[PDB]
Amino acid sequence: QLKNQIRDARKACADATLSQITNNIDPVGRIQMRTRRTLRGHLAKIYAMHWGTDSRLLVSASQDGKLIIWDSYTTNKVHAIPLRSSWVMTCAYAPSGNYVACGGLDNICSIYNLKTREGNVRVSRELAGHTGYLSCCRFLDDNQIVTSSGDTTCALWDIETGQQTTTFTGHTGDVMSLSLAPDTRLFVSGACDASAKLWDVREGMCRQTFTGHESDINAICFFPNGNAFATGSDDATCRLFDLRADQELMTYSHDNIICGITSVSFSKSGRLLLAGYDDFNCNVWDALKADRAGVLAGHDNRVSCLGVTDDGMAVATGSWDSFLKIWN
Amino acid sequence: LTAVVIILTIAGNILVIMAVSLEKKLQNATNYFLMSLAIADMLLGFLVMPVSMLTILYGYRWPLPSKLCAVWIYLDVLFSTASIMHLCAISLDRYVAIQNPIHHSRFNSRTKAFLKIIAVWTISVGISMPIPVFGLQDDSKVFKEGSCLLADDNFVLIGSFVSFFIPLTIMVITYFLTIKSLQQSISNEQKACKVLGIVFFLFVVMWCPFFITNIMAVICNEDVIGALLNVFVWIGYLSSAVNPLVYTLFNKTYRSAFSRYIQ
Amino acid sequence: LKMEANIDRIKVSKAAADLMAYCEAHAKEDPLLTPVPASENPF
Amino acid sequence: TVSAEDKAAAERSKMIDKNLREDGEKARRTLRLLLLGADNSGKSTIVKQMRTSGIFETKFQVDKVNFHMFDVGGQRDERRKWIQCFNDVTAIIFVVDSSDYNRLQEALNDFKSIWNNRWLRTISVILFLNKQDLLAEKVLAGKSKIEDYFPEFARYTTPEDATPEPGEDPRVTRAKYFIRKEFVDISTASGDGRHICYPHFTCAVDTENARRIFNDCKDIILQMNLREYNLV
Amino acid sequence: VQLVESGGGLVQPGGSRKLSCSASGFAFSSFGMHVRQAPEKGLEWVAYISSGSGTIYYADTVKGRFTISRDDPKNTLFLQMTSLRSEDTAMYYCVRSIYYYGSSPFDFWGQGTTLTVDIVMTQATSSVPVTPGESVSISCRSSKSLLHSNGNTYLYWFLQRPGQSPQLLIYRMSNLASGVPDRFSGSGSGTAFTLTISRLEAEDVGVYYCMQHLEYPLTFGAGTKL
Ligand SMILES: CCN(CC)C(=O)[C@@H]1C=C2c3cccc4[nH]c(Br)c(c34)C[C@H]2N(C)C1
Repeated sequence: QLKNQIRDARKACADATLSQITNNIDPVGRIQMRTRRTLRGHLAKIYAMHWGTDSRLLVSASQDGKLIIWDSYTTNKVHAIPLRSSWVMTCAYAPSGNYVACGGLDNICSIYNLKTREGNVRVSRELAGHTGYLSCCRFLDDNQIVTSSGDTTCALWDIETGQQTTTFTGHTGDVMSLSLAPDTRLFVSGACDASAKLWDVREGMCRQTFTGHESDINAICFFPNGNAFATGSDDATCRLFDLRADQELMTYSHDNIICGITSVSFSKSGRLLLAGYDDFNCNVWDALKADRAGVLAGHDNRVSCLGVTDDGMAVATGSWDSFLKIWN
Repeated sequence: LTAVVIILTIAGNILVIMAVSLEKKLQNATNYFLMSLAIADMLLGFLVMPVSMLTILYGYRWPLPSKLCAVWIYLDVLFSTASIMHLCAISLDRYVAIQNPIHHSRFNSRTKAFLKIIAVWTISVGISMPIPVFGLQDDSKVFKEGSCLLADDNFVLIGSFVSFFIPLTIMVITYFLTIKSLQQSISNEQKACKVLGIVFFLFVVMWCPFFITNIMAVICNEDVIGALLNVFVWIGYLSSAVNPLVYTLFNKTYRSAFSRYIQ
Repeated sequence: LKMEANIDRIKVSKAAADLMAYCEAHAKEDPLLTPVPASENPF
Repeated sequence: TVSAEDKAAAERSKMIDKNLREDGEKARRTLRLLLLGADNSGKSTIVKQMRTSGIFETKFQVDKVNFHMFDVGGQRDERRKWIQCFNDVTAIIFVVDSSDYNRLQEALNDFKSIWNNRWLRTISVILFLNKQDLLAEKVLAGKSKIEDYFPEFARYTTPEDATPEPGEDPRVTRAKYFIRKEFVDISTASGDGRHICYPHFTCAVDTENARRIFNDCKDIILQMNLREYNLV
Repeated sequence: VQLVESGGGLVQPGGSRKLSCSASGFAFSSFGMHVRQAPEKGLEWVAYISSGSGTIYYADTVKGRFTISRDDPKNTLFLQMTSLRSEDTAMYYCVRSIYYYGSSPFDFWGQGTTLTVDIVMTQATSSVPVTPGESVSISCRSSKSLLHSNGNTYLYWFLQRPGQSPQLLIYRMSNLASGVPDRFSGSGSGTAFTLTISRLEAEDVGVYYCMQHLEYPLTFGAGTKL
């Protein structure tokens, strides 16, 4: 009965569509972007990547058992970190740049101290307590991290003590992705049950649940302002969710594409939504009109990860063919 | 009839050039050695065969300058040798791949492919290294009564023994060892034996008569031998025209590529 | 799901207006939407 | 124009790339196998002569080849997410319990699920039908009937070409090749030539399964080579 | 993290002497190693050995007779000197350096051993007497601009307390060294480089050396004693 009342409020809320509100705006038209660089030296599939805050540096993880940080401008490998386990579904760079984190099927998040005396990378803190594989790790601050897991629970940790300060438990399936808000006070999770939840880190309870997806939502990202997020699914449709309105405004779908979205990312302005597909091509969507503007196809294998640089300069996409390529 | 062979050569070689250079699924170490073989037969189909057709059309008298006879024969011993050692290396690699598959896959790399290409082209250049430096400055290897035919018994016999017959016996030993080694998977092995037999007997049937009659023309009624040589050289050229096809058409992806690029 | 139901909601027109305002205001700053000059690009 | 510090950084990067290439060549030598079996199938006891909550790993080498065996013991019933990672494996060792007739249909459906998976399409499966001794004991007791669980067994005749082992009852043979025929009948229509299945009958107390895995791995690599050299 | 050294003493001219630097406490293979000091002069660069010994440079005044080799399993590097002269008396410092994006080379220095027998970098070499709590500014000039096109400016400031090997204060003129108090601050434009200190206090009186790193050979400053 409560669910019916909740659905009734959403229906009355929507007076107009984002398409019709948007329709009196100039199209972006056609945008073309060419691969400025390609980063060799990965011997196996690239599962995930994350840009640094400075945006010169990025970290990428692979099945080969190596977590290697790059200098993007010069294409030079800054560090090379032997990984104890070849299974790694995620990597994360701290906002300050001192730490880089790694998570995988071994049920542990490993925190690596990049900057230290003796000039080698060592494991500052190994985090344990999750029953399922860690799908995504993201740093709130240097001292605290949040990890999304396949056991249907997201957790917030503190790195010094190594114990879960809070646990987030409202999902019914594996949590595939986690995306932190710009203000850090709240985050949004995407999970295989096809519902996206808005969590609050301080209170440890779900504020909102959005369910406009038929299939699992693989990847999820915040709009830059922080009042909206976008999801990516095996449905081959990307859906733009709004927090304050509490309903989905827009859906991005085309009849040609039928493959799942591996990764979603937003431009700094928020006009362009970049989506990475299993069909070996990343499609640039005008987020406000749901009209395709271009394709970024230079990968033989699937594009596992996509990331937009903090200064907005670049887009770096890692793919299963082990080559990672900036697209300025 | 002669003009058909040149066109078939250029088309069948450009097809594999485009199929390897513009198809992601076929970018492999073996396909690059096939690419090198295709390049060799491609050059043979343009730098030699038109000139041979010119010689047949005009006759023994040759309108091109006498100084150019030495290098045009040098290209024959260069490109045809290169193709022959390409086939020999392909057969050896197939034997290593079928007899010891785990170790081949362990040793399989692009470095091995480049080493193979360098070795076969070095051997081909070395075998044909006497002819230009012994033929440009005299009539020894270049001319015989205005024919522009290789007329050096020291190089005709010894050269063929290293260029063709050592590769030939290597290929026969390789074929016998492989077919003695392949004895849902059973049907695949039978098809592999079929392809190996077809390819080996094509090469033998198409190159063996030329060198046998060439040796007989020197050791040994030569008027008929001259005509038989003049036909079997063109049979040998038709072999280089055909080789890109039989080595690739059996693969499904190559067949689809040829079907699509011909449209 | 009473807590989820008992949440303040605002008009879809207003929310889309906020999104459109942000996209229009910050359009000039982003390098992708308007291609940067070649000299200015670090890559 | 590169600074002295930038030249030193490039030298560091080249040394790092050298060490990475060395580790990659070390990694290419080993062969990798994914083990996927239900409980009671004795999946742990497939290999015993020679031998981390998410993954339990056992490494065995026979005859100068290193085999890397991966078993996932820290996941729920549904496996579709972590299965995507294991796409580069040489072969899959799928274990099914022949003795437990109630769970055999579940094993059959699991075989359909693994065989028809999109990521595990090209990978071949080395099937091990475990506990043949227990199956023989059950049919010797005779109370259990395979016909009641599957109607087709009630009218079945053993193939003439198959050679029985010494001391093997014809109805024991009938049941064994019946279960094998069901699994291989799933295997047949789905493959299309890209991969194949290697049905193997494995007692619980069997001295060598490493020799069987090695032979099927050689066959997989040999067929991959025959496909790569454009022979097939 | 230590860098002990051995060898020294009286040596006749034209002889030979092997000086060894045994590192113990850090990953010796990842650090490119390098410096001497006359009895009454500033620091003078000598040589350099890269990671894996893939690159070597020497000062022109010691070219052709100085050799360096490093025993990575032993965690030690040496300096082989031949044909010594009266002007080679100095105290040799074993200095580490690691080169990547955001690194801090010359961070740690050796103890030093007494041995007895281009970009021109200018320092005023005159420093007002130390006053606690009063700001002090030390300026070092350069012959050519040290700001490379990539945007990094290659200046390093080193402080030598009396009786202690010099310590890195600032790397690249704007980035503070690790473990040093925040009061030190460096700034300046091209060819006009300054180091500013606020809240001066004890345990800071020493010689301030300005070093360049745009290109070899590395030329130090004359030094400004407080
Ligand atoms: C110039 C045309 N010509 C006159 C009829 C020839 O005889 C040419 C001479 C040849 C020759 C001679 C000696 C040793 C050799 N090894 C290889 Br392989 C060849 C060769 C190739 C062979 N080619 C096909 C014909």
